[PDB]
Amino acid sequence: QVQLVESGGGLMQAGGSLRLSCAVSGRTFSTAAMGWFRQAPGKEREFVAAIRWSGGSAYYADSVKGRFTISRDKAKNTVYLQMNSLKYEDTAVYYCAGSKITRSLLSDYATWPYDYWGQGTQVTVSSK
Amino acid sequence: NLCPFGEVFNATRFASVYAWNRKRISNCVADYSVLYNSASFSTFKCYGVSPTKLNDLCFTNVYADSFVIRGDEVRQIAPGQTGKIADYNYKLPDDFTGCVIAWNSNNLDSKVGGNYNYLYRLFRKSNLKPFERDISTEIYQAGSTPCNGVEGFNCYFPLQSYGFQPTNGVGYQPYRVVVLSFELLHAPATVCGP
Ligand SMILES: *[C@@H]1O[C@H](CO)[C@@H](O)[C@H](O)[C@H]1NC(C)=O
Repeated sequence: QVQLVESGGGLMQAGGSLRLSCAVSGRTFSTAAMGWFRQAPGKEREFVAAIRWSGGSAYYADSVKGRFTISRDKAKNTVYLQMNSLKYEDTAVYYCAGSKITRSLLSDYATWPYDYWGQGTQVTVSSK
Repeated sequence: NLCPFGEVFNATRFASVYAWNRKRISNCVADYSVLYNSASFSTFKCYGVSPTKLNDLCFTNVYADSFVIRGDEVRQIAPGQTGKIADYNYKLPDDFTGCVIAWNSNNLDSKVGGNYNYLYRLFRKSNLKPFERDISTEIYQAGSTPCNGVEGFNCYFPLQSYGFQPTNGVGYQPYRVVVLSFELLHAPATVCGP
């Protein structure tokens, strides 16, 4: 029924850029949100960014402010993560996620549950 | 020319309360006994009319408003009540002539893992007037700085999901609500009892 399909990512040098795409089939997220999460080895899966599907307002983890941008194209039913100024500690498996839940405060999407998940995409940040 | 109360009460799909539905009923025979004799209803409260006397009365129009709220909010669907639903979602007039009917819809409207498709308006600049409907999704300015359509500090999306799960307490179970408004104008009274 509902599929979140990630593309992009992989290897990039520190200070460089990557762009993740997540194409949604079988649903639109209307008044709720899509987001990105990441999981590094030994660590809990952590919130990166969320976007209100209808209005496009974004909410970011402090760790990626001024570096990562979440955006979406309604016509393509796709959400994006632009990852600039890459740091070694950005190395992780990145997941796109979709929420069923309309929350008034966009900051709630940092903690409320997501019912839909992409497959996971490895991002690796390398030296020189 | 039996009034289509079935289409209202037995609709597959019900509206979110902020986007409450209205059906105008006219030019038909109303059997109100189908409603007042039903064991299905947890709330059946009439104002300015007696439910058993309804089959004896004639009206110009009947309006049937319908939506879903949580069980502990059904008390707000009453003249003069206050709370998030009466204030920002669905407001009865002080001089209401009609009936408020509700029933537990946990079996249809709750899902394992949650049904979040029913919304309510959480924020609004002022209270609704009676029978006003607001379906806007403008970002709500909670502070002194304009939002310019961007959510953030004191700039909120105005709607929020109910989270209906079948294991919720009755107070947080979904209730389907029908409000019947009885209108008598200077015209032929087109909705009569048998
Ligand atoms: C709704 O359907 C049930 C089951 O068929 C029936 O008992 C009831 O009278 C119907 N309600 C109305 C108002 O017609």
